[PDB]
Amino acid sequence: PVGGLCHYLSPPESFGSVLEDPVHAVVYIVFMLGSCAFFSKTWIEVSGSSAKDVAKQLKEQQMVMRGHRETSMVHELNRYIPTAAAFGGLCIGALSVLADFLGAIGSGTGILLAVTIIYQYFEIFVKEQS
Amino acid sequence: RLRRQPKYPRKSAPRRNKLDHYAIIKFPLTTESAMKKIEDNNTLVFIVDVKA
Repeated sequence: PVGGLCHYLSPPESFGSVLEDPVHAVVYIVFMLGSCAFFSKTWIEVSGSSAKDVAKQLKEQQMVMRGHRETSMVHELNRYIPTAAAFGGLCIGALSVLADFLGAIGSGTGILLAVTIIYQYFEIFVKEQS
Repeated sequence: RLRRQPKYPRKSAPRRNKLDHYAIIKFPLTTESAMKKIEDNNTLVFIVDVKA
């Protein structure tokens, strides 16, 4: 909705900075950051990448912590896995807000998808070259 | 009985202390029991020098 359309919810768009009522601009980033962490936190619960599932993968591969039992795998994973998804989703959402506000190429959003995937195949590229 | 008044020290310099603070704590123990002590007893588990 950029013209002749309902403007209740809309991403900010302007050269430099646009500010008439912050009750619209600051709310957009709040809903964007919260949703991203909400989406990231729920994805691991369904994609089989939570702390509980990772330990089952490591148990299957016969990998253990140095001085912990098998049951303590989950607890050490829970120290980082659940909070990394919540904070990682928040950070990647914040990068989109920074990308959108700065007005980069690609209108900010979408380049985060591009930079990650090109990095995703980078790990293949480096390991296939000794 | 006189107190000693040496004409020269038998050692040129005092021996440097080698059990300093960095030599006292080698590394922290990171095990399940150590983590229990950290999160429940408010206790840090370290491996230290024997003479300390």
